[PDB]
Amino acid sequence: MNTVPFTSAPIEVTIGIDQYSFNVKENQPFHGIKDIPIGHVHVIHFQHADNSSMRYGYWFDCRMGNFYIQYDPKDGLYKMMEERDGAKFENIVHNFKERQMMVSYPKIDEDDTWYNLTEFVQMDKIRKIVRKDENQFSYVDSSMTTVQENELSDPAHSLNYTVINFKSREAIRPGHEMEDFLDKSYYLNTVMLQGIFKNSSNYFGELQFAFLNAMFFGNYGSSLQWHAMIELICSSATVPKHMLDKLDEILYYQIKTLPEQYSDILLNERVWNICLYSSFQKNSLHNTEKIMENKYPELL
Amino acid sequence: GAMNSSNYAELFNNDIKLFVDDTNVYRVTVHKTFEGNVATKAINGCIFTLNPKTGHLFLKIIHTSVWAGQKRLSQLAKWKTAEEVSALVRSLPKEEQPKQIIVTRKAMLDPLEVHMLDFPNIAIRPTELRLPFSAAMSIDKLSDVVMKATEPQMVLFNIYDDWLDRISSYTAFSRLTLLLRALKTNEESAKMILLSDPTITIKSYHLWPSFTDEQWITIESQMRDLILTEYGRKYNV
Ligand SMILES: CCOC(=O)N(C)c1ccc(N)cc1
Repeated sequence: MNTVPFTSAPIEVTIGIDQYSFNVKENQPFHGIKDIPIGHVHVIHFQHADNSSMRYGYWFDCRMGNFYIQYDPKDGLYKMMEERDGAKFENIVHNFKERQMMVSYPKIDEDDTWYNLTEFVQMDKIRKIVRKDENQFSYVDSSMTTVQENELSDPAHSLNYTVINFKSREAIRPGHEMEDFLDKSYYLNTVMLQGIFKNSSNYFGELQFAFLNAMFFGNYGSSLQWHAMIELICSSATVPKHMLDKLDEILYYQIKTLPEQYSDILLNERVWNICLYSSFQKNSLHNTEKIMENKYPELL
Repeated sequence: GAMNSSNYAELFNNDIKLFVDDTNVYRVTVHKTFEGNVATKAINGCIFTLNPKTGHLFLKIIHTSVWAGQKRLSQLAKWKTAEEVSALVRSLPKEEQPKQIIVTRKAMLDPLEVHMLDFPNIAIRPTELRLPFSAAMSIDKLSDVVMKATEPQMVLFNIYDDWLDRISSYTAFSRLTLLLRALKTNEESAKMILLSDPTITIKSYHLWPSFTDEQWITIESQMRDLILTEYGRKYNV
C-alpha cells in the first residue's frame, strides 16, 4: 500500500480520494492519505470550503513515483508534487503515520467498485489526454475544455479526448451516406477501434476516464465525451459481443456509483432513452437497463 | 437558421438559393389484394428544386424502378432526395452553386446535411413558411412529364414563365404560391379559373396561361376567393 502525504492543510477543503471524500478544517493537523491500493490509478480531488467553484484534482499511480500534496498560497490551491529523494519521503511518511495524522483509504474487502470503474484506465493513456509531460501525474479541473469544445481556448490546458462527430466526413464514407449515418458500425469499428484506439480496451479506458472526470470535477466536456462514446456503440448494428457485454458491466457500475442527486447534471435524457429503447443495442445492455429503470425511472 | 416571415425578402436577394421539396418523391396508391390485405403500388415522383429569384425549377423525375427491392421507402426517399440534390449542386459550375438550400420539411435536414458535408459553406436551412409545393403535380405539363417517364430524368423549367419581364421576383413568388395554394385547396376549381376563358392560352413553352397584367389581377382575386370559400366550407364559417 502507498501513501500521499500532505505538508499541511492551511485552508478548509473537502478532499476526495477516488469515490471517497472527507472534510478537513482550516489548519487541522491533517497530513495525508495512507493505505492506497497498489494496482490502480487514483484521483485525489479538492473542493474548497470557502469557494466551491475551486474544483480540481490529480490523477496518479503510486507505482510511478512518490507524490505528495502541498498548498501554494500564491496560486491558492493544493498542488501535487513528486519527491525524488526516496529516503526523505519514507522518513516523512513514517513520522506522519506514527503520529496518526493520516486518513486511511477506506476500502471494504468485498468492494470492487474502484476496479470496476477504472478497469481499462491506464496512467499512460491519461497523460496523452491531459498533456503536461514534465509531471507523472495529471491535473484536471471543472472548467477545462476539450479539444472538440475548443473547435466549436488555451490549447495547453485542454482535455484531448478523441473527437467524435456523427456529421463529419470522418464518420461518413462518401457514397455510404445513409448507411453510415443510420448505422455507425463503420465509424466505430474501422475509424475508431481499428484506426485510432487500436482496441476496445483503450476505447473503454477513455470512456471510463471521461465519466470519472465529469462526476468528480463537474467537467461538462467530459460528460459530453462519455455520452458520445456510449452512443457510438449503441448506434452501431455490428459490435463484437464481448464489447457489448463489457459495456453493460462498465455502465452498470457507473450508474451505480453516480450520486442519486446529481442525475440532472450527469445523465443526458436523449442519449439514454435512445440507447436503452431505440438503438440497435436496446436489448444488449440488460444490467444497465435494469439499474437505470430502478434508480432513475424519471429520466426515462 | 430557420427561414420565416421576418426574413422573407432574403428569398429575393442576390445570394443564390434553392428550395427543396420532397413531398412528391415517393408516391403510392393503396389498394386491397386478392386475399384482402392492403398493398401499395408506387408511381413516378419528382424532386421539386426551385430558385425563387429566377424561377428556375430543377425537376428530377423519380422513376418507380428506384424503389425496386428496397425497404423502408419513406426513409429512403429522403436520402435519395438528398443524394440527388447533392449531385445537382456538384453538376453546377461553382458560380451557379447555391449558398443556401432551404428544405420545406425538417426531416430533410439531416439527410441533406450529411450528403453535403463536402460543401461546408452551403447552409442547409428549414423554413417556417408553409409552402404549397406539393401541388406542383397539379401543373399539367409537370405531371405529364413525370407520369410519362420510363427512366430517371431531369427536366428544367422556369416556373414563372415570362412573368419577370413585367414583375419582380417577390411578386412572382407571391403569385406562384397563391396559384399552388389554390390548386392544393381545390384543384378542379383552380384549374377551371385558369382555363375558363378559351381565348387565353398556354404558350407551348410555358406552364401557365398568357394573361395580361389586368387579367392576372382578376385571376389572383378569383384564387383568393376560392381559398376563402374553401376555408368557410371546411370550418363551417
Ligand atoms: C457543476 C455541475 O455540473 C456538472 O457536473 N456537469 C457535468 C455540467 C452539466 C451541465 C453544464 N452546462 C455544465 C456542467
